[PDB]
Parts: sequence; C-alpha cells; structure tokens
Amino acid sequence: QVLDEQLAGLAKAHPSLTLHQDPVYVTRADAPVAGKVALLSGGGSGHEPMHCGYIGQGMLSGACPGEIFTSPTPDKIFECAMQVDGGEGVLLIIKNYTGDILNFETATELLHDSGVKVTTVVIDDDVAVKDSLYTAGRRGVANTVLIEKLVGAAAERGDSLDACAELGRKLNNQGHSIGIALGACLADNEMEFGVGIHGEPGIDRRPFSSLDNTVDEMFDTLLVNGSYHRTLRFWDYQQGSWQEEQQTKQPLQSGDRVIALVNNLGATPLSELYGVYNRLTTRCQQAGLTIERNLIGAYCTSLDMTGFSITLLKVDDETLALWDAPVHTPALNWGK
Amino acid sequence: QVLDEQLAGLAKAHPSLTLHQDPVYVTRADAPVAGKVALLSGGGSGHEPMHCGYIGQGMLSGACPGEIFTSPTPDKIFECAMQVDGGEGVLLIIKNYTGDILNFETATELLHDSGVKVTTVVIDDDVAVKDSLYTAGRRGVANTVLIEKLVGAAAERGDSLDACAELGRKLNNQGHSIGIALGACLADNEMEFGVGIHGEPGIDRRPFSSLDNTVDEMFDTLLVNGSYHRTLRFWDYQQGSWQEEQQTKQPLQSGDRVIALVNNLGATPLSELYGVYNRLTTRCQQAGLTIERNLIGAYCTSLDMTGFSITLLKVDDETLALWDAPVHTPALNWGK
Repeated sequence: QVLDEQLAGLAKAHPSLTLHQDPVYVTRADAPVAGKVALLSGGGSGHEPMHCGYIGQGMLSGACPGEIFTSPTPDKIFECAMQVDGGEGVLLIIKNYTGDILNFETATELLHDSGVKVTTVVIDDDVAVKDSLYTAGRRGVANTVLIEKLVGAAAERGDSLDACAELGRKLNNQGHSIGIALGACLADNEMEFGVGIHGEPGIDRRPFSSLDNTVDEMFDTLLVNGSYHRTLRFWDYQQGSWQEEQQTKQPLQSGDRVIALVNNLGATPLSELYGVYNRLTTRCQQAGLTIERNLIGAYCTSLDMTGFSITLLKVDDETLALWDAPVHTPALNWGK
Repeated sequence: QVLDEQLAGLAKAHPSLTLHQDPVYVTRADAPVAGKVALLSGGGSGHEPMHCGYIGQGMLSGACPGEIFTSPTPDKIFECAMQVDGGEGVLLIIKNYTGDILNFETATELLHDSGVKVTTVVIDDDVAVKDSLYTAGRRGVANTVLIEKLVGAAAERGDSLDACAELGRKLNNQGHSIGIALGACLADNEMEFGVGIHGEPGIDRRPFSSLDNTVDEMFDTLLVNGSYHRTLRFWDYQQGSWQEEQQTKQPLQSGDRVIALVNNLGATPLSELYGVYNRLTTRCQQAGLTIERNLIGAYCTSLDMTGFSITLLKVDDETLALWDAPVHTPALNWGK
C-alpha cells in the first residue's frame, strides 16, 4: 500500500512523531502533554504537508490522515484525541467539507460520550464558491494552516480550551483565500479560477493572460467576496449538544494588517510564488492593507495540481505575537 | 521583467536579505559580517531555493543568481564577494558546469587582483554521467546544498578560510547524487534515468515501473558509481594561481554513516518523497549504511520538472556537529 509506505517514511524521517497502527494516526512523540489543550486536525491525504507536517510544539498535537481526498473515519479521530488528551480538553479543527464535518462530528460525540472535554472549529475560508460539490457553505483551505499555528501557539502557552476555540473561530472569520489551477492534480492557456483543493470546479474557466493579471483577479476577488454570514455548528461540551451559531465575516478593507500565505497547490515553481508575492504586495499597498508577515511555499497542496492560492488573514498585535511564538514541526520551524 | 519581479518578491518577503542593483546579487542584510569567513555561491535561476534561499547565519553570506539555467556574469560575483568580505577571505562554492566554472574562476582572479583573499570549492556529486552537455567531469547538484550548510556552520564557528575550503573539498569527495525525471520543466510512463538539473540527458530513458523500483535503481547506481578520480582546480591565494588537484572519491560502503537528502526536482508531491524516503531507509539498512540525519523537500529544483533526486553524504561525528549547528535562512531554519 503506497499510503502505508508514505506514512512509514514520514515516521522514519521524524523521530519527533509517532505513527500509530490500528487505527492509523500520527501524534507528537511526547503526547500526551499533561496540562495543555491538545490540538488535532485531519483530512484526506493528497494535501501534504497539511496536516501531518504541522504536528509538533506550538502546533498540532496530532493528525488523522484519511485515504486520498477522503476524510479519516471517526475511529481514527477518536483514538488520536484519546492518545493526545492532556486532561485540559481536545480542540478539533475541521475543514468545511461534507465528509470531514460528518466524521469529525461523529468522533466529537463519541469523545464526549467517553468523558473527554472537546470542542470544534470549522474552517470555511475559500471565498470562491458557495455550495461546491462536497461542501455546504464555503470550502476550508489554506487558512487552516495559519489557524493551526496561531491556535497552536495559544494552546502551547497554556490558554484554556474555550480561549483556544474562541480564537480559532475569530481567526476563521478574518481569513480569506482563493486558488487557481492551470492543470489538475484542462483547457490550454486557460485556468480554473477559484478551484477547490479536491479538484472541485471554480467560479469559471478563463484564459491565463499573465501571472500579474492572475494575481490581480484573485486579489480583487478576495476584496469583493469577503462579506459572509452563515451558520457553523460547534460542540457545546457543557450541554452535550451541537450549537448553531451565526457567524459573520467583514470584507478586507483599507487599514487592515494581514498575514499573507502564497501557497503552491503542487507544481508551481518557487520562483513564480515570489513573483506572485511581489504583485500581491503592490495590490495590498494600493488597497491600504499592511502585510506584517508572510509564508511562501507548499503548505496546503492538491496532489501535483498545477496552481497556487493566496490567503490573507487580518490580525492584530496579539495575533502577531502568537504568529512569532516558537513552532517546531516538520513544515514550520522558528524559535522567534 | 519576470525575473526582476521574482527577486523583488524574494526581497520584500525576507527583510534578512538585501537585494542589490547594478549589478544584481543578494546578501545577508547584516553583511559584511566582520571576523568570519564569508561564503558565497551562485548559479542559474530555475533551481530556487538554491541558492538565494540559503542566505543567512550559518550558511551563505550571499548569492549570485543568473538568468534561467545560466551562470551569473563575473561582475555580479566580484561585487557580491566585495560586499560580504568580512576581512577573513571569501570562499566560492561553484557547481561543476562550463559556464559556472568559467565565470566564477574569472571573478576569483579579479578578486585576488583587488586584494581579496579568496579560494574555491567545486561540486561534482552527480554520479550519473561523465562529461554531459555542459560539464567537464561530473555535474554539481543537490549535495551543493548540504555542503553550503556544513561549510556555512564551520565559517560561522570561526574556522579559517583554509579550514572551510578543505572541509568543502572533503565533503565533495564524500557526497553522491542521482536524479530522475518523469517529465521536463519525454515519453509515456518512461523516465530519464540520471537526468541533469538543466534537463541534460541521463544514462538512458527507461520505463517507470513503481516508486520502489525506481528508488532501488537510483540507490544501486549510487553504490556502484561511487569510485571516482579526477582533477579539480582550486585557486591558491598564496601563489596567486590555479592549482590542479587530483581528488578521489571512495564508493559508499557498509559501515558508512550518512545524511540523506530526498529532493523534489519540481513537481513531485511531498507524499511521494516520503515514499521514496521509506524505500531509501530500507536499502541503506540492508547495505550497512546508517542514515543519521535527513532533509526531504524542494532544495535544488529544475523549474517545474517532474522528478526527484537522492543524495547520500558520508559523515562523521564532527560533520554531524556542523549539521546540527544553527542555521537561519529562508529555506532552512533550526536552532541549537
């Protein structure tokens, strides 16, 4: 089994991780870490390094990979949460797709039913399409990575479960993303504009004119599609029930400070990602947006799809301190 | 110019780097760093993050990008070396290609003539083909990155130019690489076995059967093509002339301890690189090689080429201490 080989390789490459069997999931080798909120996510394989490459100090306590483009089953999520539970609650970060919501939600009830204090954060940052093929609402994409790092820092320093969940939900309302593909994981000199990470169709198919013109269209879309009101359920562990919470996003606007993530969906050369970043800085400055930090590289992929995405997350001084806090994972490492 | 936009993006993204103009090159923002040997390299654009992503403490003091797949001209190299010179000499790391050798050797003499103490290290780790399209001898590839890090740590530690140079030439004799491409940056389910990073032909074209079988073939080639005797010229700064030096490589052998670099040439999904690493660990273990450290990711690319390379570098306790030493660059970051 290739997936089995790939996971064994990740485990052999990183002594800081433990690969479990029956069922399969990955955790920090030092989990459970007593006294800290434990953070978990998971999803289909085919988006590496999301999420296994984000397991470590300052970030995920563990992750549950599923088959290609498919959510892990609830037993994987449950056993992973039980393995990392440090007695202070487990926070599950779930990307907004039909399968992920159903499995993580089922795992959440089984955990609660077993005495574990748990709650959830749903990520729906992709501004391109509402109600795509596998999603009720907006798709969860690359901002998931920024949220895991920020909430990961909050949990690592000792914040409460409620404080980490509140932070995750707030960041979710403040992060906006859009991706384009020039080829699948076609048309010829055409791109799928607003493509999804499982290959879902975008807003439309259009002609690729230039890299700069493409960034302009992506950026303009992030500005005009920012406003959004919808319901996201979360687990209320006190009542033992799902809570339907109306959530609101404001569009990005002049005066906002952001963290920018220019993300390779798979086969985009790093040189091109820098050209993308260059044009993005110009557009942000014209629009009155201040980029305070950036991440440029392959952080949330779609197999070998040829394309990239842009994510802009509004932040403040407190959030920027959580960004700068230490993180030690396979994909992200700083002691800043 | 797209190339101009990319370097501007790199500069905007990393305040720790300074992009110079007239001529163009990049240095650490804090260069010249007084009292330490300065380390420099360069080469064609299209291999990002090599070499600009390796500029920083514990690694390169600066780098000189050229046009796509083309060596930087001598003026860039000379001006960059003058900018980073910390009073202890500048060490030039040069990959073995006709253009790089010519232009870096020319800069070396101009430097010497202007009073800068300089010497050189030539990299020829590709075991696949002798005398390819743009190389006299063996091609310089991914081991260049491992050498930059190791000699980078030594320079940062305060070793002399001679010491850094001798270490670089020693590592060069102990590091072995090979790459394959499934597609350029061509046939149906065929691979170019022993491909060059500029797209130079390999040993042959052959059918891709499986990931594990491809790794087996690449690994076997590293084991059997290891033996190598050749002349590599280096600048003797005391005599002010090029010294022809016979250099010898021993094949990798049972009992050797190694650092493994599994490197994306362009569009290989990270999940697959982990599959590669899984198979590589098995083969090393069977052959009596102990992998002590690894790097898995996009470190020395070829535009968007579809393929990957494997590098094995023999090391000892002292070299491992230089590996573990701190490094702070865009592409590689770890602390004590």
